[PDB]
Amino acid sequence: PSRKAKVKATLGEFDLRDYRNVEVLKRFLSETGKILPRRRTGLSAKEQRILAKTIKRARILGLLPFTEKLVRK
Amino acid sequence: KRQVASGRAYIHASYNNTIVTITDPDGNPITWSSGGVIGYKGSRKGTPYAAQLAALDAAKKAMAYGMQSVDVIVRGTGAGREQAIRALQASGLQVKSIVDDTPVPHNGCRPKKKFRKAS
Amino acid sequence: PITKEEKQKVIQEFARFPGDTGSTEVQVALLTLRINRLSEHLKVHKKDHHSHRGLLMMVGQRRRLLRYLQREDPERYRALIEKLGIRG
Amino acid sequence: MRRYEVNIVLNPNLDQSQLALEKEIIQRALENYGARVEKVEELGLRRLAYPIAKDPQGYFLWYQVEMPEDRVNDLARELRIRDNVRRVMVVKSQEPFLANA
RNA sequence: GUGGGAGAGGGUGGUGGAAUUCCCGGAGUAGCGGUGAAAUGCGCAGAUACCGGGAGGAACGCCGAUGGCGAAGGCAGCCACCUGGUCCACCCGUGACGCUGAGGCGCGAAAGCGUGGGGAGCAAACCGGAUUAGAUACCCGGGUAGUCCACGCCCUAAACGAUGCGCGCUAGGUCUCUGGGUCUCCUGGGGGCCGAAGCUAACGCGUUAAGCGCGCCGCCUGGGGAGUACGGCCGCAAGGC
Ligand SMILES: [K+]
Ligand SMILES: [K+]
Ligand SMILES: [K+]
Ligand SMILES: [K+]
Ligand SMILES: [K+]
Ligand SMILES: [K+]
Ligand SMILES: [K+]
Ligand SMILES: [Mg+2]
Ligand SMILES: [Mg+2]
Ligand SMILES: [Mg+2]
Ligand SMILES: [Mg+2]
Ligand SMILES: [Mg+2]
Ligand SMILES: [Mg+2]
Ligand SMILES: [Mg+2]
Ligand SMILES: [Mg+2]
Ligand SMILES: [Mg+2]
Ligand SMILES: [Mg+2]
Ligand SMILES: [Mg+2]
Ligand SMILES: [Mg+2]
Ligand SMILES: [Mg+2]
Ligand SMILES: [Mg+2]
Ligand SMILES: [Mg+2]
Ligand SMILES: [Mg+2]
Ligand SMILES: [Mg+2]
Ligand SMILES: [Mg+2]
Ligand SMILES: [Mg+2]
Ligand SMILES: [Mg+2]
Ligand SMILES: [Mg+2]
Ligand SMILES: [Mg+2]
Ligand SMILES: [Mg+2]
Ligand SMILES: [Mg+2]
Ligand SMILES: [Mg+2]
Ligand SMILES: [Mg+2]
Ligand SMILES: [Mg+2]
Ligand SMILES: [Mg+2]
Ligand SMILES: [Mg+2]
Ligand SMILES: [Mg+2]
Ligand SMILES: [Mg+2]
Ligand SMILES: [Mg+2]
Ligand SMILES: [Mg+2]
Ligand SMILES: [Mg+2]
Repeated sequence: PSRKAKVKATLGEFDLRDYRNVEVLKRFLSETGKILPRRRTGLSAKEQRILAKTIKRARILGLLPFTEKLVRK
Repeated sequence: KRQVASGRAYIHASYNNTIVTITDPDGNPITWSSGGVIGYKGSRKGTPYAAQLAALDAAKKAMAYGMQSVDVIVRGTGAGREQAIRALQASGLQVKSIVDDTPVPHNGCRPKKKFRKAS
Repeated sequence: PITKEEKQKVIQEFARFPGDTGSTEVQVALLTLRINRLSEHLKVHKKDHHSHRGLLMMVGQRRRLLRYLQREDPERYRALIEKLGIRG
Repeated sequence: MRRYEVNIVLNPNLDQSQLALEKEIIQRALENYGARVEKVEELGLRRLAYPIAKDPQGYFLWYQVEMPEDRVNDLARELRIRDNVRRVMVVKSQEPFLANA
């Protein structure tokens, strides 16, 4: 499960610490606004730990969703 | 007497019962149904079949208002959720979309003892 | 916090000779800096215990160093205390 | 002195007079609290992921500054005085941490 | 000492969204809820289901781990400030300044105590409904203390790795968190698993010893009587030692 393809593998060279950048960070969330696990994000321990902080920041700023409605169930 | 013809269908499903509320696009209720609305009384309200009957009832009462197509919003996880969706699809109402809105907190309130080992 | 300039200010003050960062004088002076600042931090934040342990440890260290000094060269010890304004 | 980043989210409904008034107040606050402005990026109106004060949009200002630490929080408090200011977030600035490089 | 690193370590202030309850309005009607099945309960003074607006308390989903930090208790939304410990590199300074530690002092989950505040959800006690031969319980509906904040007490625990602290010595393999380097690898600091020698009553332990050694502290001496009696110390009490 969660094996489909590698969120990190397809993406450019980006700053993991940038909360203002949205369009890149969007790819680290599921259909719901939940933060994808390492299985998906493909990141490393430190990378993931930083991503979490960043995403949460952008959430508070209102640039990223806390929660999203699941469609076609 | 309304003549809405475009609407939303809220399916609220628990293990004890199923309630279907059909409303206008602004969310204001038109008609509603449930396991208890139909003949069922006891635990049989939680039954998938009872859910079907409820959905169908709500759909008929809706088409009485000239309703045609709805957007389904599903809240709750329990038996007869998917059956209610099914009945709605087969009800003659065109189902445009189905969405799961089921409420979850982020460790908000202490659940009662039955629901514990969680928060 | 303790800025680099303050720390050099105190180190070059107590140094036995040019370039001495390690003498008992320098160590005890530095410890006294940290202890004082930590106590100042603990006058408010009375409920911060985990730092207070730190304070106990620092005081213990300073006391052992000073005991060593007074055992070795009582003159430099008297001088150190007269300087820093230790004891009480 | 330390380097921070000030995120300001304002009300998108404002016209030029009110917006520029908010800007003036913001920069007067920044100067009065002793912050020196290094770089500023104004993104402006952008669609929020969730409604803030019932508005689907918001106006975005960003100020990279250098200011005394002891006053930082106070500055933020001041920035939050006005009604037209929806959000204020001051972040200690950090060096970029990349991936796929 | 200098230059860097990781972290739910601690304290103060600020702030975010989800959910629950309650209040107000709209729309809407005959039930909702709950169980093994039910009933009590709530609902025509309009509930449940749905939309909008408001009030409040409490806890932080995903990330989240087999992970990290702390001396222990324990620590998890985000932001800033104050602050403890620790790791690495350089090989610069001091020159045995070390270890352990009876008493002492401090910290110490939960429950509990005192004064005041707060109180959404949960909920000892209690009140009801069921179940049973009986049900003083288990299941359901209510519900006070309490749970929350401040200040001051209380000192306990399966406070557990049921494994005192420090140093040296004795094959490796593998996974992992975090440093540094001549980066496939090498070299540090942690966390796991399998295992040399060896040890163990066995189970198992095995460079994170329960192996080989040295230093210092605490403790044990068949079961019940009994953590009782007596005395003392501490505590407002409960009670603790
Ligand atoms: K530090
Ligand atoms: K009492
Ligand atoms: K014990
Ligand atoms: K490296
Ligand atoms: K066993
Ligand atoms: K006694
Ligand atoms: K007494
Ligand atoms: Mg919502
Ligand atoms: Mg039922
Ligand atoms: Mg620093
Ligand atoms: Mg890298
Ligand atoms: Mg922390
Ligand atoms: Mg807080
Ligand atoms: Mg809310
Ligand atoms: Mg109402
Ligand atoms: Mg009537
Ligand atoms: Mg209230
Ligand atoms: Mg630190
Ligand atoms: Mg040397
Ligand atoms: Mg010499
Ligand atoms: Mg000791
Ligand atoms: Mg206690
Ligand atoms: Mg307590
Ligand atoms: Mg009390
Ligand atoms: Mg009280
Ligand atoms: Mg009162
Ligand atoms: Mg209750
Ligand atoms: Mg009960
Ligand atoms: Mg009582
Ligand atoms: Mg005992
Ligand atoms: Mg244990
Ligand atoms: Mg290791
Ligand atoms: Mg063997
Ligand atoms: Mg083994
Ligand atoms: Mg004993
Ligand atoms: Mg004895
Ligand atoms: Mg005996
Ligand atoms: Mg005997
Ligand atoms: Mg005994
Ligand atoms: Mg005993
Ligand atoms: Mg005992």
